[PDB]
Amino acid sequence: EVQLQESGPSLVKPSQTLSLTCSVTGDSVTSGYWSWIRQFPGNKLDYMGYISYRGSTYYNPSLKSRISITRDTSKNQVYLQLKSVSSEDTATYYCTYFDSDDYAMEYWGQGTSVTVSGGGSQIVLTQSPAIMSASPGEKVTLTCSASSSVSSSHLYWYQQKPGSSPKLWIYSTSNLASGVPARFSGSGSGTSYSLTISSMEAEDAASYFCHQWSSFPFTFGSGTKLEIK
Ligand SMILES: CN[C@@H](C)Cc1ccccc1
Repeated sequence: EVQLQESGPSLVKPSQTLSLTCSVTGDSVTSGYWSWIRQFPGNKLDYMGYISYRGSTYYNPSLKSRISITRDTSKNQVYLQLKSVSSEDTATYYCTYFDSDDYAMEYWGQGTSVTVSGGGSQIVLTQSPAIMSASPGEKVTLTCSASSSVSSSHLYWYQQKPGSSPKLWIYSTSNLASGVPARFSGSGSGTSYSLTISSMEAEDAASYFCHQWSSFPFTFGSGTKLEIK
């Protein structure tokens, strides 16, 4: 019901400015946040910042002073500007929409790839093993250990398959999002969380990322790639 689409140059020279546009289409909204999230090669996700429905912004401390997120509401667009890029800014950039009156839904654009030729603190989310293979029919358990405590309402899981964006999979530790087979489950508390498939199917092979938005900047685990034997 909200579609999102990112565009801008696929290549940028060091020290230049990167400018992307997120085109919002679909139903009108009365609240929420448009966030820019990027994914590095090797798949680490990085929360950049948001602009709210009231035009309030939050920027990852790591980017502050380089980043700005703006809106052209007449054009239903949201913009990202990041100045003084380096090869460290090479990634696929996604814009996303979320409304905290509803924890169960989050919308992601298709994502656009960009290649380049503060002071703060963050919760680190650890997912081990990085890669795992299971046979069809096995009960599978993936874990997420947070370096500091996280509210269980704000611990979330995402599935992603090659060539496509992360999809909201579990929200608030244990609730399956729309689209998710009920063979999935999640539990945990404090700094220790797990996702479970009662019975592994071929379609479950994918990367899974955990995510907390209990503390600012929100962070993602580096994922477990789940393969089929
Ligand atoms: C659950 N994923 C979070 C990034 C959604 C979000 C965005 C902005 C503000 C609050 C919450």
